[PDB]
Amino acid sequence: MDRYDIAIIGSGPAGLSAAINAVIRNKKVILFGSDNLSNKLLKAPKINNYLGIYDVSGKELKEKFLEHLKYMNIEIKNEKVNSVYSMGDYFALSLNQKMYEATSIIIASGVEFSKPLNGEDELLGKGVGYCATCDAPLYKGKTVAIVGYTKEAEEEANYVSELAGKLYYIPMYKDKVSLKEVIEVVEDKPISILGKDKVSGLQMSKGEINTDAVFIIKDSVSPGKLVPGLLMNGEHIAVDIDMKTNIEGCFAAGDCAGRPYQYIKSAGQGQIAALSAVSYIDKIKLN
Amino acid sequence: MDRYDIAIIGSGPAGLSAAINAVIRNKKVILFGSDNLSNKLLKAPKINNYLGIYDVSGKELKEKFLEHLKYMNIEIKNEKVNSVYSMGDYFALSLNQKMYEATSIIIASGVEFSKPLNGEDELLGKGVGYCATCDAPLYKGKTVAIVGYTKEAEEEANYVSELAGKLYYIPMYKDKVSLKEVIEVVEDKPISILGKDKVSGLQMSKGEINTDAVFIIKDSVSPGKLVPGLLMNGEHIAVDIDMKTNIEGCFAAGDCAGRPYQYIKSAGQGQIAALSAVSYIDKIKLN
Ligand SMILES: Cc1cc2nc3c(=O)[nH]c(=O)nc-3n(C[C@H](O)[C@H](O)[C@H](O)COP(=O)(O)OP(=O)(O)OC[C@H]3O[C@@H](n4cnc5c(N)ncnc54)[C@H](O)[C@@H]3O)c2cc1C
Ligand SMILES: Cc1cc2nc3c(=O)[nH]c(=O)nc-3n(C[C@H](O)[C@H](O)[C@H](O)COP(=O)(O)OP(=O)(O)OC[C@H]3O[C@@H](n4cnc5c(N)ncnc54)[C@H](O)[C@@H]3O)c2cc1C
Repeated sequence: MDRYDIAIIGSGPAGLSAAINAVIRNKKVILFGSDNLSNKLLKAPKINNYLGIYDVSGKELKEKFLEHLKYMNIEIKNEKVNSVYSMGDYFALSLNQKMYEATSIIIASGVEFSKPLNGEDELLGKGVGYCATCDAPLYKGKTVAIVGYTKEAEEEANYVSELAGKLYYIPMYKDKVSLKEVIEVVEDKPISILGKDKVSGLQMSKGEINTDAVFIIKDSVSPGKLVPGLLMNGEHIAVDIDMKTNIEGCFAAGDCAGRPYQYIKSAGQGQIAALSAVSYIDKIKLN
Repeated sequence: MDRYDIAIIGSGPAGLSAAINAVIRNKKVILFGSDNLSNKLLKAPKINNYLGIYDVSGKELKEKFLEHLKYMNIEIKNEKVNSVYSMGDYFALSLNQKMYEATSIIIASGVEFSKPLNGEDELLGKGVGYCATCDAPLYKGKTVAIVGYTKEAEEEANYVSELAGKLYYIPMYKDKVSLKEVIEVVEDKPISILGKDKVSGLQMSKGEINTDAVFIIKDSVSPGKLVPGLLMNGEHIAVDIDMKTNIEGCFAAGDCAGRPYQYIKSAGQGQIAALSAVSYIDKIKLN
C-alpha cells in the first residue's frame, strides 16, 4: 500500500551514493542490500583511488560508508529483491513472501565474475532457484544441493539442512567452510544441472549427484533477469549519460552499468541515477 | 621535448580523481590548475552528499583532497592553459610563454555560470584577453580595464597596475575589493566591448569608458574555445559513457561534461576519463 519514491537495489557505493543523494532531496527511499554493504569492499587490502579517503582497507572504507549512512539516518533493508515488474506508473518489487511498490527504481546490483552453468536458464523455476531460503519450504525432506559462490551461502545451507533430508554443498571458493557436520561437502566443479521436466541431479566433473533441487547462491543476479524487459549491452545494462535505461523510471549505476569497475565511478553514477530519479518523480506528479 | 602521457586541465574533483587514478596506473601526468583546487569547493558551507566524508565544509573537503594528492606525490602546476591543438599523435598545450606536450588530454575545467558579453568573441585577440598577466606586456602605459569574475583577478589587477597607465577594475561580485588605491574601481555592469579594428572602450550600463584593452578574468574558459574542434552539446562537452569526446585521445569529466553539477559525479567521471586515457595510451604504443 505505502509507496516509496525510489527503490534502490544494491548497497555498494553506487546504491549508497544514490540513497544519500535521494534523501538529501526529500524523497522517500528504500535501500535493499547487505549490512556488510558489498563483499568486494570487504575483500580489498589497500585503496588509494577514492578521492579524499586514502591508505584505507576495504573494511575501513566500508566503515566510513556505514557511518555516513547512519548520520543520514538511512536504513538498509537486508532482503534480496527477486524480481521487478512495471505496473504502469510504478514498479512492483517482489521478495520472499513480501512485495514493495516504488515510483522509480535504481539498479545498483554490481556484477558477477562467474558465468552460469548449463541448465540454469532452462531449469530455473523447475528445481533451480537463486534464494534457498525462499525455496527451502519446497522440496522439504527431499535431496538438495547448494552451489555457494559466496560465504553467506554457508549460512543458508546450515538452515536448509534442518528441513531437507540430505544436503550437499558445493563451495566455489577455497576458504574452508563452516557447516553442520551432516552436510555433505562436495569439492568438485559443477558442470550442468540435469533433468527434463524438473531438475533430476547435478552433474560434476568427477561424477553425478541425484538431487531434487539445485540452489545457486551469488551476491547478485543478472539485471536482465531481475527486471525482464531491461535492455542489456552484453554483460551490462545499457545506459545513457544520465544513467537512464530503456525503461522509463528505471535507472542504473555502478559495475552493473559497465566498465571500469571502481568505487568512486560507482558512487558518481549512483548520484547521477538518484538525481535523474528525482527529476522523473517530479515530472510524473505534474502530469 | 619531454612528453607527458596525460595532461589534465583542471584541479577540481574531476581533475584530481583523474590524476590519482592515472598515477596509480604508472602514467606520467601533468595536472594544471589552482593550489586552492576550486573556488566552488571553497564556497560550500556543509556537504553531506560525498559518500564517505560527511558533515564537512568545502574548505575541510578541499584539505582532505590536498592531503590525498600529497600522499600520492602529485603536484599541481599553477599555470593556466590557454589553448590545446592536436599535432598528430600528441597534443600541444600553450601557456603564457610556455608549451607542454602530452599524448592524451583530460578536460576537467568546470563550467562558468556567467555568459560572455557582446563583443568578447569578435574582439578576442584584438584588445580582449582572458589572461591579463600574459597580455600585460602589450598595451604598457596604455589604458586597461579588467572585468573580474573571481577574487584572484584582484591580484592580477594589482600587478597590471604597475605597467599600465590608468587601470579600471570592474568587480562582478559583491565582496569588497583589496586593490591598490590608484586603480579605479567601477561598480557598474559591463554590457559590451567597443571597437571595430581593435577594442576602443568598454560600454557599461551607466556610461562608457575609453580603453585600449579589456581583460576578462574567470575561473575557466569555454572548452570549445580552449580546444578548437571539440564538439559541444550546448554548454557542455559531448561525451560518451567512457568520457570520450569527438577528438581521439581527448577525454572530459566533471561539470564541463554535463549536469548534475556535483563533486562525486565529477570524481567518478575523472576516474573514467583517466582509465580511458590509459587504455588509449597503451593502444597507441602497440600500433
Ligand atoms: C579484490 C578487489 C579489490 C578491489 N579494489 C578496488 C580499489 O582499490 N579501488 C576501486 O576503485 N575499486 C576496487 N574494486 C572494484 C570495486 O569493488 C567495485 O567497482 C565496486 O564495489 C562496485 O560497486 P557497486 O556499488 O557497483 O556494486 P557492489 O560493490 O557489487 O555492491 C552491490 C551490492 O548489492 C547487493 N545486491 C545485488 N543484487 C541484489 C538484489 N537483487 N537484492 C539485494 N541486494 C543485492 C550485492 O550483494 C552487493 O552487496 C575491487 C574489487 C575487488 C574484487
Ligand atoms: C556554493 C556551491 C555549493 C556547492 N555545494 C555542493 C555540494 O554540497 N555537493 C556537491 O556535490 N556539489 C556542490 N557544488 C557543485 C560542485 O562544486 C561542482 O559540481 C564541482 O566542483 C565540479 O568540479 P569539477 O572538477 O568539474 O570543476 P571545478 O570544481 O570547477 O574545478 C575546476 C578547476 O580547474 C580550473 N581550470 C579551469 N580551466 C582551466 C585552465 N584552462 N587551466 C588551468 N586551470 C583551469 C578552475 O579554475 C578550477 O579551479 C556546489 C557548488 C557551489 C557553487
